[PDB]
Amino acid sequence: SGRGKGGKGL
Amino acid sequence: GSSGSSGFLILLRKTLEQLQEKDTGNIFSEPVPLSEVPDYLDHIKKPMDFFTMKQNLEAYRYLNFDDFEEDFNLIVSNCLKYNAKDTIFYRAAVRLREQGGAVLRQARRQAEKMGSGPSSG
Repeated sequence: SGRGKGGKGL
Repeated sequence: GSSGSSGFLILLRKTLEQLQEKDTGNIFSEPVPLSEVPDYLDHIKKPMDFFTMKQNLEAYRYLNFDDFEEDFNLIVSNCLKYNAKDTIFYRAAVRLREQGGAVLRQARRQAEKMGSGPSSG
């Protein structure tokens, strides 16, 4: 989950 | 509001209004909403936007075209530093980097023609 605009990857 | 106390300063007013026609999503036209990104200031060292560009220009902060060009590059880069490689917002910053990259070239030459010095390269 997550697609930019929240500081999260990997 | 009012400004443009020199012929160089008047270029920047009309040029900033040309960069505003390179953002058709209004993604950079306004500041990033911290109410949905509270960590923006912990990841971005120098945050900027088109309203801050305008306010700095109306406050006589830009006396050379280099700074007016470099703060536009900063706004582009601050998107690329806080996004994923597949979003609308990422590609909207790539669009500014190309399309408004020409706007800064065509508008710099209106200062260089009266700043004098050497030519060619």
